[PDB]
Amino acid sequence: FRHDSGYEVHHQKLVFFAEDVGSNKGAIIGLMVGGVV
Amino acid sequence: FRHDSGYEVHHQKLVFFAEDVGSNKGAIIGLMVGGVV
Amino acid sequence: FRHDSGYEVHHQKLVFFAEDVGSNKGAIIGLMVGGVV
Amino acid sequence: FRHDSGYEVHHQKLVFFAEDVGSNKGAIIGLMVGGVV
Amino acid sequence: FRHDSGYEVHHQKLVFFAEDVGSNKGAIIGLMVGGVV
Amino acid sequence: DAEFRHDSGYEVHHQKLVFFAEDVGSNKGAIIGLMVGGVV
Amino acid sequence: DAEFRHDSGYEVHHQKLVFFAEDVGSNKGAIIGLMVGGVV
Amino acid sequence: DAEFRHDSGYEVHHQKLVFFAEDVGSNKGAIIGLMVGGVV
Amino acid sequence: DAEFRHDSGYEVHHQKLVFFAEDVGSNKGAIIGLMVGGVV
Amino acid sequence: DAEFRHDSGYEVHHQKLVFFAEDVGSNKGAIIGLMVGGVV
Repeated sequence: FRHDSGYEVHHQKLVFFAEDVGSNKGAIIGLMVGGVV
Repeated sequence: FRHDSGYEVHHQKLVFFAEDVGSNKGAIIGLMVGGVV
Repeated sequence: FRHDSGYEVHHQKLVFFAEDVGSNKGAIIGLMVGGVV
Repeated sequence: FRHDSGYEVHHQKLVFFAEDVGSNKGAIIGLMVGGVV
Repeated sequence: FRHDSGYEVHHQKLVFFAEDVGSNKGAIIGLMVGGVV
Repeated sequence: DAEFRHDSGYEVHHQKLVFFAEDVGSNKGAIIGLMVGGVV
Repeated sequence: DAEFRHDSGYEVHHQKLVFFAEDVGSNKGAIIGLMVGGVV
Repeated sequence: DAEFRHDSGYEVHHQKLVFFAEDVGSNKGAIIGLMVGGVV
Repeated sequence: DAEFRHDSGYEVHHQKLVFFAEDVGSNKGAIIGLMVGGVV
Repeated sequence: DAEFRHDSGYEVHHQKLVFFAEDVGSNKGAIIGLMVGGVV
């Protein structure tokens, strides 16, 4: 009985919370997985 | 009985909290996974 | 019975909290995983 | 019974708290995992 | 029964707290894991 | 790792409550929104 | 690692409560929003 | 590592409460928002 | 390492409370927001 | 290392409270926001 697995990445938990009450703000990003702008 | 796994990264917990009451702010990022701008 | 795993990184807990009441601030970042700007 | 693991990094706990009431501040960073700017 | 692990870094606890009431401050960093600027 | 959390607003491992109410008296008048184990 | 947290607003390992109420008296009048184990 | 935290607003390992209330008297009048184990 | 923290606002390993209330008297009048183990 | 912290606002290893209240007297009038083990 061998698992025999060269790379294991069992879990990850990522929580992003962004809140903006912001006004009159302009910004170019190319990519935002989670962005508030 | 052998697990036999060359790389193991069992867990990670990442929590990002961003709050902005900010106004009149402009900024270019190329990438923000979690950004408030 | 052998686990036999060359690299082990069992856990990590990262908590980032950013709050900005800030106004009239402009800044270029290329990447912010968690940013408030 | 042998664990047999060449590198072990069992845990880490990182907590970053940034609060800014700051205004009229502009700064270029290239990367901020946790930044307030 | 042998653990047999060449490098062990069992734990670390890092807490960073940054608060800025600061205004009219501009600064370039390239990287801030935790920065307030 | 194993993390066990128990939250109880109120927990009792063991409890005994005894309430005894005797009324010997005619003509009491009362208004009660909620009476538990209550004698007028 | 194993982390155990118990939170209880109120915990009792063991409790005994005894309430005895005797009324010997005619003509009392009362208004009670909530009466538990209560004698008028 | 193993971390154990117990938080209890109120904890009792053991408690005994005895409340005895006797009324010998006619014509008392009362208003009580909450009466527990209470005799008018 | 093992870290044990107990926080209790109020802890009692053992407690005995005895409250005795006797009223011998007609015509008392009272307003009580909360009466526990209370005799008018 | 092992670190043990107990915090209790109030701790009692053992306590006995006895309250005795006798009223022999007609016509007392009172207003009490909270009466515990109290005789009017």
